[PDB]
Amino acid sequence: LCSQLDQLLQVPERRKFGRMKLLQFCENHRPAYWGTWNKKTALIRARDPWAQDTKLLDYEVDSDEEWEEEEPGESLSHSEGDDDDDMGEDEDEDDGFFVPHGYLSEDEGVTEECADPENHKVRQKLKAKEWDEFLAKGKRFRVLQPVKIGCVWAADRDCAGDDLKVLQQFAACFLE
Amino acid sequence: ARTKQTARKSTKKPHRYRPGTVALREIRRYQKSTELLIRKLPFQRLVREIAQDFKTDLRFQSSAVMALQEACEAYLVGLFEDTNLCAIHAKRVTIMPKDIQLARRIRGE
Amino acid sequence: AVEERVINEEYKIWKKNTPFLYDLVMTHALEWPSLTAQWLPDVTRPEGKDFSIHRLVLGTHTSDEQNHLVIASVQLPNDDAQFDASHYDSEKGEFGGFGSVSGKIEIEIKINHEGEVNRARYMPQNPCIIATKTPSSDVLVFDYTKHPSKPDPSGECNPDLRLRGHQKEGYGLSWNPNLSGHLLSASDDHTICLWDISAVPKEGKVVDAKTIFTGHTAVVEDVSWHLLHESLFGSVADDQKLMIWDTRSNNTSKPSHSVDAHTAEVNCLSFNPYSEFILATGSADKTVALWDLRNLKLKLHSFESHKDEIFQVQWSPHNETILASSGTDRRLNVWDLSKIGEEQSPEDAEDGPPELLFIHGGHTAKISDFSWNPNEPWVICSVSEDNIMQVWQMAENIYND
Amino acid sequence: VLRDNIQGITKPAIRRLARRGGVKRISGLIYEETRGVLKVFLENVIRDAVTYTEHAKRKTVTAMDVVYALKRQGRTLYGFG
Amino acid sequence: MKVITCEIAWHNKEPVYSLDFQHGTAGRIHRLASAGVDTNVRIWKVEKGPDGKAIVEFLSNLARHTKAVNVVRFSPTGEILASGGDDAVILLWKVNDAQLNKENWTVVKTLRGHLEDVYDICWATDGNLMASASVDNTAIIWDVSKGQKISIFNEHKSYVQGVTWDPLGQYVATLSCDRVLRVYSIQKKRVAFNVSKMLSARSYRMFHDDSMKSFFRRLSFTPDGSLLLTPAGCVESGENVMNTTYVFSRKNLKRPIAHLPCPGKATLAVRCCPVYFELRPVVETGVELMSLPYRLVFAVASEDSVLLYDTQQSFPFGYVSNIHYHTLSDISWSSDGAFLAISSTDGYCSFVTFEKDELGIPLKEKPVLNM
Repeated sequence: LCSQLDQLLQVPERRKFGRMKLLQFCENHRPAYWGTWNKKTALIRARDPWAQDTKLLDYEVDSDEEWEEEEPGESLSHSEGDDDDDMGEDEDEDDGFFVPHGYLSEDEGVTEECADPENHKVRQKLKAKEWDEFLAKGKRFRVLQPVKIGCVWAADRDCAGDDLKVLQQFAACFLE
Repeated sequence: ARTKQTARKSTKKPHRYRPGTVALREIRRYQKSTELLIRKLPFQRLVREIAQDFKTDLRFQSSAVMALQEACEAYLVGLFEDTNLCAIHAKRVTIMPKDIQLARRIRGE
Repeated sequence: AVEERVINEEYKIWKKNTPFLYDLVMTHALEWPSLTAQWLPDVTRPEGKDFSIHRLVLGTHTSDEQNHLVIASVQLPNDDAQFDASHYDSEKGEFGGFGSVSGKIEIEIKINHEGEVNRARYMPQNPCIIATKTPSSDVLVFDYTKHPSKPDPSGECNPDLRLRGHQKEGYGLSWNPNLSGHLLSASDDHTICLWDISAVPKEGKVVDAKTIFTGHTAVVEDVSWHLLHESLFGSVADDQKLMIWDTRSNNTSKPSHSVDAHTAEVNCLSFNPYSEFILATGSADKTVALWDLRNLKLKLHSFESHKDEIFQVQWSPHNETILASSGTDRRLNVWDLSKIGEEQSPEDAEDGPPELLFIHGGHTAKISDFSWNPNEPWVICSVSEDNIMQVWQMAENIYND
Repeated sequence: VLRDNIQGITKPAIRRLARRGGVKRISGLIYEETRGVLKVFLENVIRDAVTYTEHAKRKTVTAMDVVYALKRQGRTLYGFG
Repeated sequence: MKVITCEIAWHNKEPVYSLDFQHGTAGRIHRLASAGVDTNVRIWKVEKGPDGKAIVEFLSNLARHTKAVNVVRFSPTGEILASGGDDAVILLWKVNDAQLNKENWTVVKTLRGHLEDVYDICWATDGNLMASASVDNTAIIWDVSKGQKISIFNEHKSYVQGVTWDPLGQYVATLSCDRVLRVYSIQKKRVAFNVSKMLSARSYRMFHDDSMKSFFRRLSFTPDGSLLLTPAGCVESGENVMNTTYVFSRKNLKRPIAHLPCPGKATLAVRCCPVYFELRPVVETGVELMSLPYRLVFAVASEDSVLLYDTQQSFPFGYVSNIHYHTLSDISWSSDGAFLAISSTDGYCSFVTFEKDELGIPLKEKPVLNM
């Protein structure tokens, strides 16, 4: 390489329409356009982009008729509003909109045939589940792969022991 | 070298899909966005007040309230691109309240 | 007046005819014109999204305002989103739809810069470090990770490093893809400055002139490292001279090889990202000459399609045999090596030689700078002098047939 | 005192909803209409949920009532069933 | 056994809730109906493809529903179909002898009596008596022949998500969402059995409360009728409770014979294949749930998973999971049993194709049931 270099140196089908086409102009009041184009004219070529397109389209402005804005649009496009935010302080002592307070209100208003230690255990388990959900909220999107277990039977002994122990984990528990 | 120049200051409505050939797999729409983008407390106070308006001696859950939330903005976005398609068909880009009402009737609310 | 009107009408015609000739057009108008513009190797593809994100390093040309080095993040729709049947227009008979959801261009970080950024380039291995050229003799290095995102309220810039060896401004800067910290600089001082920043201390700010070349007798227009060679680079200057230097050579004044370029001054040079024996140089004589590194005496091919001086020439990380150049014609011309020596009808030849494949004349002003997207193929951003920045991509059938 | 929260809906929140749906131009007075549509749909939802919970013979409403109201009016809830 | 996720447009992405096969015809071809909130009842034709894949095609649509439908079940004859929506009305349909409907299906009867959203419907052992479940906390009885209300059971305190008819014709089993189970006589028309709590000997409720994120609590009698199956069970082995389903025999409807714990997700629907099979050769142990001269196989719908059990085995022989993104909605058995139609709440369905004899030999003569 270097040594030799030095030595020498010294609706219709989408597939029938083609690829999706997009165009956006900052200057247009016209909204950005995206659509598939299939019109075939030999007059509009890369060699002569500006050639007339007879019987194809009018060389007339459509952005102005598309959007003659002339309105208080607040210029939502950029540079304003995204960064603005406001904080506040609240009261949550009268009607508690919370897991512990909600559970307490539910248990006080509605009483069932459940032991108080059982109610405490259930509340703790529900709070733990909510906390685990909040922690797993950071997982966000997780692509999930399908799982399928075939017809494995006790008669067969050459089947995969992994699936065997997996289904053993799903045992049927009888009661006396 | 090169001559330079001074810069100038710079200033049909139900789109139901046919029973076949529809294998759309939008996964984002499955999972909750976890992006409230609403101030929780004006929402909460408003809900509390209208609830008192309807009935009294009642309690809520934060889960129920947040559920109310995503229901809100989900309906918002639904109506919202409905209004977008209307205004595009309405040959206009600035959104009018009549557009909201027309989309609302497109659903049939 | 007349020129402005004819350019406006030409642009209107191009605007009307672009649906048939382009697949991706993304135009924005800048606050200020940029002399520099380039991609980032990093791409952002968030899960659950129908779009991709890309990043851009540009500067500003302000006559009496604090010039800011700008990173711009740009939203690009996904390839998966490139095939979707949303709706159908009975009028146009296509799966069109104006809609409102589109990719957008966003400025992320602005860094104060002393004067206009003559040229901005970054580490080929570390987008954190970027080198900028100043109208002053100084050469400044900025790092977004090592600087607040918003530009400092103080007007004075805060360079992380300043490099010494040049006596005034210039328009040539390059980095070594194979060697870390190796900078090649060009200036009106008729000197070519080589600098190494890999050995700069953590708290160091001033970098000396590691190597100064003075073989050129005219204004060294541009300097660039070789894409594959670890010690070879070329230089182009106003003396219509194509000079080759070896850093291993013990003489910084005696060039490794001296071959004239054209009858007019040359502006830049470019090598293949894949090949290592062919380089492209643009000249003021409306010609771009190909040179085989096997023999520099005879030009491999001198393409001719412009009507004026050609400024910037760049090769393709996607396609080895694809080249385009832009100059004061405001026209960007895409050139293929597979059509070299191919017979064509005169109806396809009035415009020029069949060497050309495409022309981009969407520029109100002279095309300031362009860069080819290493991740997305055929994807190019170009900037005109009228703070006009578009991101564009031609029709797919013009190269894929 | 507790009757003047109709404007509690913030301009940043409404513009952010506008941004998610994809617009670039917004009306200036549309904001109160948005708040009113919000309010009516909120009310329909919550009253129907009350109908369930009362028919649930329950005091504190659950998000399950929210779900049933959602389907009764005719929309889908994802991840909560 | 192969599992096919159905990517096709079922109800243009609206979730499915109920589905049923055609019991009348034993042919390989099958007619399938589905329930969704589009207020649209869509008939689909399914059969095994040349590759054995369960490929489906649309047949006809019903759009009279002003409101969403929840439960859809054919007659045992299958000639007449029961349709139930939120609009608090149930219509009966029969095929009649249009661009997208190959056949027209017409309302035959107009039955009301639940003035609320409807959750469940049940056919009699003959298709002439009707059972239905709704929001209204009410158990109704209808005569298909005359199409008028005959019985109302108001004993429930919460919602009722599952009703079933004794194939023998002597019992009607109903559950409340209040973790309360009731069995009703036919001649007596009263609460024959009522079980909510069980002593171990600490006593606790066996079924899940309203706190569950499940919408349906479907269950079915065994086609033999000697075994009763109840999903959404709670087993408190220790300080915690765990999901399970209970199995009941005609000997005692108070104490179930046993239960099937289901770690993780919660059961919501229980269905039994209407075909019988020979006793599979196995060691003579207590593994089998019930000792019967002929075996039967059934499917159970959990929150996400479906599990397959037979008469001889306690552990599930067929296990499927992680197929539908949302929670499950309904499960249906083909008349031949070769097609097991899986419907969830995501918006799609899925199929598991069964090869002939893969589940044993169907009985040459179907054993009679003592009425």
